[PDB]
Parts: sequence; structure tokens; C-alpha cells
Amino acid sequence: DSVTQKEGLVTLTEGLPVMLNCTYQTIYSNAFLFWYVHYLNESPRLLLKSSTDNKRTEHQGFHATLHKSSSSFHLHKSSAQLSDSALYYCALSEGGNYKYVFGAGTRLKVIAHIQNPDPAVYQLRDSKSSDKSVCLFTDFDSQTNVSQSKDSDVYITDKCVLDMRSMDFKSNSAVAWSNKSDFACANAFNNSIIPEDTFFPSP
Amino acid sequence: TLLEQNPRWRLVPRGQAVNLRCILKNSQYPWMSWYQQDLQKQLQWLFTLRSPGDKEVKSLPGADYLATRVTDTELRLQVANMSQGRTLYCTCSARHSAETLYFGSGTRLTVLDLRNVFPPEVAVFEPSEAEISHTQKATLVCLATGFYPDHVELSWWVNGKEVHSGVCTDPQPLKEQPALNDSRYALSSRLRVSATFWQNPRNHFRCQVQFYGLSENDEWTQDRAKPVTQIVSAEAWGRAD
Repeated sequence: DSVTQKEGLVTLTEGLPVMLNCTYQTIYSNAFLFWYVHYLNESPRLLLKSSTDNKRTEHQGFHATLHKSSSSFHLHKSSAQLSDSALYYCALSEGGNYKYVFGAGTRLKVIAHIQNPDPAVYQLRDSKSSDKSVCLFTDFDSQTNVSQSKDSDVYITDKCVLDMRSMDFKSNSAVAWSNKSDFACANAFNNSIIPEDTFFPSP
Repeated sequence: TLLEQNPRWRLVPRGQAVNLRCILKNSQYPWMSWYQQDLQKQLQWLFTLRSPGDKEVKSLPGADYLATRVTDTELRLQVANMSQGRTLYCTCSARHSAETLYFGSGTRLTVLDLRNVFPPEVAVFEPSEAEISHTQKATLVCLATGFYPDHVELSWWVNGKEVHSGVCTDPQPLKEQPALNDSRYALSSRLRVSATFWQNPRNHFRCQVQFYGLSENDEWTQDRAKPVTQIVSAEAWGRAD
């Protein structure tokens, strides 16, 4: 009658192993366990499933083994990939029920390994009005953290991880902008929050 | 596709109601259900109605529900007295248990004041010459700003074809005023291409933002454009070196 996913968020660098915990409780002998994956702007869909004690089940590098003795069905993958970032639900179906019980979900955030960081802050002009611009902080390693702005009329986005088969193009970036006429890119990406070697050209 | 679920989105004013419909396209999966997903992303079963004429009601925080199995292939849901948004999924399975559960495309419901709905303004920002010089790459940035509620889909189109390689779009919009419970939102996206591709003035780049807004059925009485579901785009052509 219950499904527990003890971790709400897992952040992990690509290439490292995935372990998403799931335990359950049921009085039923006929109990069916599932993992569902939920990508952005898609509906939940089956990842894998099993009712067989100690049988490894696998789908596209993900695998799980039901262990009835520890009421567990942990989701594993040897090497995380950026395309694995998603919400993952563990679920339970019992023969006496029409409902499936879903755990609270675990968000998996896979972050990039940046072999050759080249941190830089660039200023980009609006294609329609040379008045408006945005600031682009890019090519920094995944240890660099981008915090929200303190200023009310300054907007700063979270880091976005661009997944690319070409190593050269795999890169992190954040964007900042403001309607204030006082605004300069260094007001958003100041020297204390960007790496010392940031390439920071004058606009 | 096993299920057709409609509508895909609706803005519902507080206390009002909306009808959802799910059509089963394959009789081998006759076990039809409704699930909700709350704003904390928790999925919860609501109803499984197997026989034509079956009807049942249920109340959860934020919505009253009335579900009907109308025919062997039609399941309906009325969501009423709404006070909080949620996503509803029709599901189907071959047996009542022990089989794969299949999810329909879903219905996202948002509860708000219709007079506060605003489509995005959209702008494309051209790659920095310094980035091109420093990296031999060119990042275009798209900004969607001032929209409410937060349900947009952003896509990039290069020479008339949607592209995915090189695209990074914020997973969540940001609140322009995080202290307001009805702040408008912004969303950013990047499209990164080779410098030589951007430097070709024959190449055309477009950022497209699909906004989900009011229905034509909602009466609008304000002196600004009616903020119905619509596409807002911005574009740029490549620029030679």
C-alpha cells in the first residue's frame, strides 16, 4: 500500500553511476513494481518493470532488481547521460486494486563534464533594436554556480546544459538582462561570482 | 497512440468547471482510468471505471471530480469548483493490474484570473563577435518575456526546419517579480551553431514561442488584445564576417 522514494533530487555528473532508491510495502504476494520516466513536455512512460524476486531487468542501460526480502526496487545505471535528466517515479500495482501507487518522484539532474572550460561573458544585441541587449555567461565548468540576482529589475537565469555529441559544443550557460539604463553585464556577472580567467570583453 | 485526450490545456477561473474527454483507440486496453498530478508532481489515482454508465465522484484539495465511462471507448471527467491547477492523465491498461499502464497526452489545468493573462513578447539576440573570435562558435539567445501563466513551448527553426542540436532552453521560467503570487514570467533559450554557419547571410533563424492562453469561448472585455493561445516569434538572418 505504499511506495517510498527517499530522495527528491539527485544531481550527478555524466558518466557516473545512477542509483535511485525505491522501497515499498504491500501485503500482496502478487505485487508488480515499475519505474516510470517523465521527460519535459512528455507524458510519463514505462522505463522497466518486474514482479520476479532477484531477477535483473534492464532497459536502455537502466536496470533494477526486485528484492522482496528488503522490499526494494532500486533504479540503477552504470553511466549517466545528459539525456537522462528527467523525473523518475517508482510504482506499485497489487492484484486487489485498480489503482497504481506512485512514489513522490525523484528528479535526476545530470550535469556536464567540461573538459576544456573557457568561461566568458558576452553581450548580445537585439536583432531588431540595437537598444536592447542580453548578457551571456558561457563555457564555464559545472562547478561554477549561477545564483539568482538580488536586484529587482535584473533577471538572471539558472544554468542551462547544452548536450552535444561534439565535445567542443557541450557547454553551460546562463543569461542576464535588465531594462535599467544603468545596467552593465558586470552588474549581473560580477568578479566575485565568475572565474578569475573569465574572458570578459568590453562591449 | 492508444489514447486521444482533450483538451490539452485550459485556463479555469476560480470555482468554474471544465470537461475532459478520453477516447480509447485500441480495444485491447479497456481498463481506463484518470490520474491527477498535483503541483508538487505527485501522481494520484482518481478513478477506474470499467462499464458503460459507471459514474463516480471524488473530492481532493483543489478540485471536485465527476467521472463517467460513457461507452466502451469513451471516458469523461468533469473538473469543478476548481481552486488549484493540476494535470490530469487518462490511462489505459490491458488488465486491471499486473500490466503496463499507458498514459495519455494529458490535460494541464491552471486556475487564475483571466484578466491577468498576457502572451509573451519574444526577441532574438545576435551572437557576439567576441564569442565568434574567441571560440569559432556563435550562440543566439531567445528571450520570451512578460507572459502569464507560465505554459509556453519554445522551439528554434533554422531555414524553416525545427532544430534540436545546439539548443538549450531553461527547464523552468523565471518569475519577473518572485515576491508576487501572480508575477509574470520570462524564459530564455540558446541556439549554438558554428561561427561559419552564423556568418552565412543566407541562413535564417527563428525562435518560436507557443503560448497557451484564453479560449475563444472566454468573453474578453478589456482594451488590449485578447490573450488567446497563439504563437509569437522573433527572427534573425546570418551576418557575414
